[PDB]
Parts: sequence; structure tokens; C-alpha cells
Amino acid sequence: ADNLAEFHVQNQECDSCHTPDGELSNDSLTYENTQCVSCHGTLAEVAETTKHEHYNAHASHFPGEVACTSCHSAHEKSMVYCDSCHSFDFNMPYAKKWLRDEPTIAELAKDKSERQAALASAPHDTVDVVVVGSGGAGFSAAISATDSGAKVILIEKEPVIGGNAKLAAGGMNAAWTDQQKAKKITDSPELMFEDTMKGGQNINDPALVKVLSSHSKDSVDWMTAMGADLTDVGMMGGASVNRAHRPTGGAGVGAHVVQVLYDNAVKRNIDLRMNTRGIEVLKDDKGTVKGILVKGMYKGYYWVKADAVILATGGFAKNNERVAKLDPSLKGFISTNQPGAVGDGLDVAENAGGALKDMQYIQAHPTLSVKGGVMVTEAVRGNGAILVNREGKRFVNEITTYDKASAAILAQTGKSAYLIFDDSVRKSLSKIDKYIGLGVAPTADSLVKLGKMEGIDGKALTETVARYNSLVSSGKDTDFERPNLPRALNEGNYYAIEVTPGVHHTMGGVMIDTKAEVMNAKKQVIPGLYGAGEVTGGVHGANRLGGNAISDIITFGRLAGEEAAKYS
Ligand SMILES: Cc1cc2nc3c(=O)[nH]c(=O)nc-3n(C[C@H](O)[C@@H](O)[C@@H](O)COP(=O)(O)OP(=O)(O)OC[C@H]3O[C@@H](n4cnc5c(N)ncnc54)[C@H](O)[C@@H]3O)c2cc1C
Ligand code: HEM
Ligand code: HEM
Ligand code: HEM
Ligand code: HEM
Ligand SMILES: O=C(O)/C=C/C(=O)O
Ligand code: NA
Repeated sequence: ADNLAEFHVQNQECDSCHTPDGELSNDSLTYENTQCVSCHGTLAEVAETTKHEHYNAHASHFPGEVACTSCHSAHEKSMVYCDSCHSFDFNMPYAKKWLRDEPTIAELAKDKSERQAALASAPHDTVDVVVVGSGGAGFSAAISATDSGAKVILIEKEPVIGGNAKLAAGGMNAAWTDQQKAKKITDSPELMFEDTMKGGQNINDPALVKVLSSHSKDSVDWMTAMGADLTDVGMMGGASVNRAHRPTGGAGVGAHVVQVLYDNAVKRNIDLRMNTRGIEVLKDDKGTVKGILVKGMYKGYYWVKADAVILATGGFAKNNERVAKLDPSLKGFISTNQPGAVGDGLDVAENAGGALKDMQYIQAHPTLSVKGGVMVTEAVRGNGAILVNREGKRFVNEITTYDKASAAILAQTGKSAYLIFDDSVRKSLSKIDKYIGLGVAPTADSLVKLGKMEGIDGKALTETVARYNSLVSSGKDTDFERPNLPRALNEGNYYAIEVTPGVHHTMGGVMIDTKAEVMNAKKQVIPGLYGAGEVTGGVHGANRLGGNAISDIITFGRLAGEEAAKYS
């Protein structure tokens, strides 16, 4: 067979997969995926038949209920979504190589000729608020709005939910929480505010950072009441005390939070539409929002009439062409992001009259695995790992800022360095087991042997670890001044992870005020238009701190949803 439908129709009728009239049920292909499940079982049941020792196409870290048509199309060959970050050995039937080629918003001007017909028709739906983007900010705002009494529609252009939020690991920053108090930490919303401004080089909009620190415990309490586990509190760079919240034992904060928000949206019956891209905010004759034109992958262009639109589309760190224009030093780098984090949400905000700010500030994460091509959390350093170069020595404060850590790593022999840790660090952060499972953390029972495997000077590494361990025991790093030294590297075996920088987060974006209202260049509010999460600029200034983006999306998403509901 040349394609999946053709293979099944050898022994089955069209209506084994299609509705009685033959029309696609909707852009999520809800009915059609229920039929695949009907015969093959759920994703978990299919996963029992495709087991590999350390990976499985049908059992991954993605949260929510991943549709089969996310990877299996029927009438044409299709792509494995995992290939957008990994290169596992797969043999999916009727596959084609991963290639993302999505027209820009500007390029969709070519469809003028179908857009006008859509716009001339009656609205397909009439609701109170449309939320664009199913990352942390967008689910947070959809739930908030709905909880406040508004009818919402939540769209996602991708076939799967979660954006980049689902990939987060290190934590959700908050201060003065009950979770901190249980671990015996002393903190406050004023120290979180202070750490943040200093980390953002004082470019941050102070009124936005105040909302960030003052709503942070609240956001943590909100998530926990919805079912989240945020009781592990670790340390991340540039924080004066531990404040990075995550699930028990140090699992990834990201996939967990997005799974909780999806489960909660599903319980409120929120209208969630996959493969549906927001294209153009529609305004009436006095410039206030009246709706949005969307492009459904399977059903074409239609418009939704609504009083408010909340853009929660994330950043543009996957778009290296746009990144390179703004920061030529990052051209050619690999990204840590999902394939659709390209900035089209910014283009929608601009066409509507919204202004942008801080666009030149782009953050590179210092430690991508050279071997796996994926981020390795800064929490591995926060829980005690050191960085060593090929000569077997320390060369930087490992919990310094992302900008300084990336430059120091790049300055080393080979433009990369190695994370080095033991079983005491490994056991303190369960996320480390995921790196071991990926195959990217070689191990040996002595540093001499470990350096010999990885090409690190073995006897100098042995001396380096002995010297760091005596600094830990003393309480002060006089070589690099790392201010937190939580454990000696001396229990069980040793591990090394080869690491190097990659493009990660865009701190600039659309201009919002403290109610998350989008403004134009004259600082005038555009009525009915909201912005929340990494699509906005002004929260993180010139350098975001680890853990502060998950705090930002929950807080600002929640608030945009409440204000849109009230505006109405
Ligand atoms: C690998 C990784 C790990 C991270 N770890 C952490 C952490 O531990 N702590 C932390 O503080 N930060 C962390 N960050 C940053 C953090 O995850 C975020 O900045 C991201 O979660 C922001 O969430 P968001 O909701 O604003 O956007 P996203 O979660 O990216 O979601 C936005 C969504 O909008 C959808 N969309 C975009 N444009 C449109 C359009 N036109 N039409 C329809 N849908 C649209 C996108 O496809 C996407 O799904 C991490 C980021 C990455 C990549
Ligand atoms: C779009 C929906 C579906 C998806 C994604 C899907 C997935 C697949 C795939 C990947 C294969 C292997 C093809 C090959 O080996 O070349 C397959 C085969 C098969 N499918 Fe489907 N399927 C779908 C719908 C259905 C439905 C509705 C039925 C039953 C009426 C069905 C029953 C089968 C059977 C019987 C086989 C052959 C092997 C077996 O005995 O399980 N599938 N399917
Ligand atoms: C001869 C039998 C079939 C006919 C005439 C038929 C008809 C169609 C048509 C006309 C479309 C596009 C409609 C639109 O764009 O609005 C479509 C798409 C689709 N069909 Fe079929 N279909 C058949 C068999 C199947 C089978 C066997 C499956 C699953 C195994 C299936 C699953 C789908 C899905 C999932 C889509 C969405 C697009 C895609 O994945 O290709 N159909 N079908
Ligand atoms: C419940 C939903 C799904 C169904 C029913 C389905 C169906 C199937 C079937 C019947 C096979 C053939 C393997 C076998 O059992 O011999 C298969 C293989 C495969 N599917 Fe799916 N699939 C689903 C979802 C997905 C998703 C969401 C992805 C990607 C994220 C995906 C990617 C693959 C890959 C890569 C293979 C080949 C596996 C390997 O070489 O290990 N599938 N699928
Ligand atoms: C259904 C699709 C995917 C599958 C089956 C898959 C599979 C895996 C596997 C086997 C690992 C090793 C640890 C573990 O067992 O969980 C892993 C880790 C990882 N993957 Fe994926 N992957 C998928 C898609 C993606 C995509 C598209 C991205 C980036 C957007 C990504 C980012 C990562 C990261 C950052 C890690 C490191 C450990 C962590 O943060 O948990 N994965 N993945
Ligand atoms: O887990 C990490 O390394 C990333 C955290 C962040 O970007 O806030
Ligand atoms: Na931003």
C-alpha cells in the first residue's frame, strides 16, 4: 500500500474510520481517532507491542492524550513527531522524514481569496473569550476564564498540547510558600523580586516583576489545589535561597504541570481544538476586538465571534532566522524548543496594533547534551554537579547566569564541557535518571576510568574532585565563588554528561500592562486583546532566571483569563 488508508481499505469500508456522512468531525479528528483506538487499543495498550529497552514511540514524556493522527495520517505518508528532537531507531509504517514547513502569517496573505469568503460568512462560533496556545499560560487563562463564568474556546496549532511548557524541568519559582516552610527554607516575595531584577540586569518592567513575585505563592496554591505536587524545593542559579518548586524527589515540573492543567480543562469540558492556528484578530469600527479568524488544518478557514482574544503563543527561540537577525552570535545554534515555537503569535499581535519590546534579548541555555541534542536541566548543577573541561578542571561558577555559563563553556577546549556528579547527586534529583535512560550519562566507579572513557584528563579530574570536596566541607568556593555547595561528590559511582549551549527563551515580545492588556506603541490599551507567557516582553528583562518562566506563565495566564472574563 502507498498509504495507511489504502492499506486498511483492502479489508474495511470507508466508514470503519469515517462518520456516517463522511465529513471530518472537527480539526482535532476526534471521531476518527476514536475509531483507531476502537481497534488498536489506547496509546498505552499500543505501547506494549512496540517496546524498546530505553524508548517507545507510544509511551513518552508528553502529557495529555496524544492523538494517533498526530503521527499517523491516513491518505498520505506522515512524520514521527519525536523526530523533531531525537533520532531514535523507528520503523513507522508509511513514514516520511521530519520536515517542518509552516507558512508565516505574512505568507498566508496568499489565501486572500478564501479568507474573504470566511469573513463574509456568519461566525462559525460565538463565545465570550478565545485563548490562542495550549502551553502553560493558555491552559491557565482558559481555566481561569471558565471558572469566572466565561465561555471559552482554546486553540492549538500543533497536533499535541503543551508547547515548550511541557519540557520544563528545574522548577517553578515562588516565595514564601507552605512548601518552603516544610523544608525549613526562609524566603519572601521581596527577595524573589530583588533576585529577579538583579538577574534581568534591571531592564525588567518593575510593575510586571511585582505581579510576578506577589502572585507567586498564590499561583503555587492554585496549581496545588488543582492537583499539582510542588513539594520538592531546589536551588537554581541567581536565587538567594531554594525556591524552585517541583514534584517529589526532583521530577520535571513541566510535563506535570501541563498534565494537571489539561486534566482540569477536560473536567470543565473546555472546548479545545487541535490543528487550529490563530491567524488574524478581528476588530470592529471603533478598534475593539470582535473575534478572530483561524485556519483549521482539516476544515479550512473560519472565524469565531468573541469579546476577547488572549494570545498565549510562546516565544520564537526555534526560529533561528529571526533569532539571528536580532542576535547574530546565535546563528547556527541548535534549539531546546518544540518545532512550532517560531513567533507567529507575535506577528498576530502586531497586525492587531500591539507593540513589541525587548526583542534583542535572547537567552541560550548553557547545557544541551552534545550526544542527545536536548536540554539537561540546570537543576543537575543546583543539586551539586560541577562542570569540568577536557583538561579535567573546574572553569566557572556552575550556577552563574545563563549568559556567563554559556560563554565560559564555549571558551573551553572543543566548545564543550562535562557535567560531573556522583550517586549522591543522582539520587537527590530523579530527573537525572532520564538522562541515564537517554544514554547520555556514561558512568564508571573511578574518575580515572571515567576520564579515560570520555577523553577527560583522568588524574587531573581525580585531583579536581578531591579539591572541590574539600571546598564543600569548608563551606566556601575560593576558586570560582559558587555560593551554594550542597554535597560532596563522593558516593558510589561517577557520571559525566558532555554539554554545550543552545537557543532557549525569548525574553522580549508583545507589550502588556499589569492586567495583561496588550498595548500599542503609544501605550494605549487595545480593548479586548490580552497577552500572557513567553509571547510577552518586560517580565524577564535582559536575562531570565531559572524557574521564573513557569512562575510567569501560570500567574499571567491566570490573570489574563480573569480580566478577559470581566471585560467580558
Ligand atoms: C526544554 C525547556 C525546559 C524549560 N524549563 C523551564 C523550567 O523548569 N522553569 C522555567 O521557569 N522555564 C523553563 N523553561 C521556559 C518555559 O518552559 C516557558 O518559557 C514556556 O513554558 C512558556 O510557556 P507559554 O505558555 O508562554 O508557551 P508555550 O508553552 O511554548 O506554549 C505556547 C503554545 O502556543 C501554540 N501556538 C503558537 N502560535 C500559535 C498560533 N498562531 N496558533 C495556534 N497555536 C499557537 C504553540 O504551538 C504552543 O503550543 C523551559 C523551556 C524549555 C524549552
Ligand atoms: C486512522 C486510524 C488508524 C490508525 C492510525 C491505525 C494504525 C495502524 C497501523 C500503523 C497499522 C500497520 C500497517 C502496516 O503494517 O502496513 C495498522 C494495521 C491494522 N489496522 Fe489500523 N489504524 C487505524 C484504524 C483502524 C481501524 C478503524 C481498524 C478496524 C476496522 C483497524 C484495524 C487494523 C488491522 C486489523 C490491522 C492489521 C494488523 C492487525 O491485525 O492488527 N485500524 N493500523
Ligand atoms: C475509500 C475509503 C475512504 C474514503 C472515500 C475517504 C474519504 C476521505 C476524504 C474525502 C477525506 C478528506 C476530507 C476533507 O478534507 O474534508 C478524508 C480524510 C481522512 N480520512 Fe478518509 N476516507 C476513506 C478511508 C479512510 C480510512 C480507511 C481511514 C483510516 C484508516 C480514514 C481516515 C481519515 C483521516 C484520519 C482523515 C484526515 C486526513 C488524513 O489523515 O489523511 N479514511 N477521507
Ligand atoms: C493510540 C494511538 C496510536 C495507534 C493506534 C497507533 C498504531 C500503531 C501501530 C499498529 C503500529 C505498528 C507497530 C506494531 O504494533 O507492530 C505503530 C507503530 C508506530 N507508531 Fe503508532 N499509533 C498511535 C499513535 C502514535 C503516535 C502518537 C506516534 C508518535 C508520537 C506514533 C508513532 C509510531 C511509530 C514511530 C511507530 C513504529 C515503532 C517502532 O519502530 O518502534 N504512533 N503505531
Ligand atoms: C512522542 C514523542 C517523544 C518520545 C517517545 C521521546 C522519547 C524520549 C526518551 C526515551 C527520553 C529519555 C528519558 C525518558 O525515558 O523519558 C527523552 C528525553 C527527552 N526528550 Fe523526548 N521524546 C519525544 C519527543 C520529544 C520532543 C519533540 C522534544 C523537544 C521538543 C523532546 C525533548 C526531550 C528532553 C528535553 C529530554 C530529556 C529528559 C527530560 O527532560 O525529561 N522529546 N525523550
Ligand atoms: O531546567 C532548566 O535547566 C531550565 C530552567 C529554565 O529555563 O527556567
Ligand atoms: Na518573551
